[PDB]
Amino acid sequence: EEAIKQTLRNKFNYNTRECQTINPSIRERGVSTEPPPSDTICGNITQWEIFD
Amino acid sequence: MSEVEDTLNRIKTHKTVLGYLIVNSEGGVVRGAFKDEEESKNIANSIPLLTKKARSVVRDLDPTNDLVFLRIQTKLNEIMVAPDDEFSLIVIQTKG
Repeated sequence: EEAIKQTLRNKFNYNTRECQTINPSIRERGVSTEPPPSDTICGNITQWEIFD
Repeated sequence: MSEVEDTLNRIKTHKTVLGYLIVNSEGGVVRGAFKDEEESKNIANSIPLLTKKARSVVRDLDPTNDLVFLRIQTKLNEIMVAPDDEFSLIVIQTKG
């Protein structure tokens, strides 16, 4: 009765497919964002320097 | 010439005058004829800033009208400055 079961499972009564999904490879990256440099400016304005 | 270099010699020799000092437009000493150097170095740095600050005073009120001659008067001393674009002449005269 054991052989008859093994005899019941065929190649054309139990095919055996393989299937995987396409997985992207993991990757570890660094990104440092530093804003534009900020420069001190000193200006004086007097009535003469405008007129000059 | 005898005429600038003589007149400058004449005002120095003149009685009750401590010394005449020429300042360059860039706050530099061309000629400095005082007794002690500390006073001459101090006058070379300090006074031409007062004259530039005092030029901006007369200029604000009327920007056509430029400084021709500045005279301060202290308790013991007088300080007289004749500014020009190329050079500035400074003197210290004790009050009579």
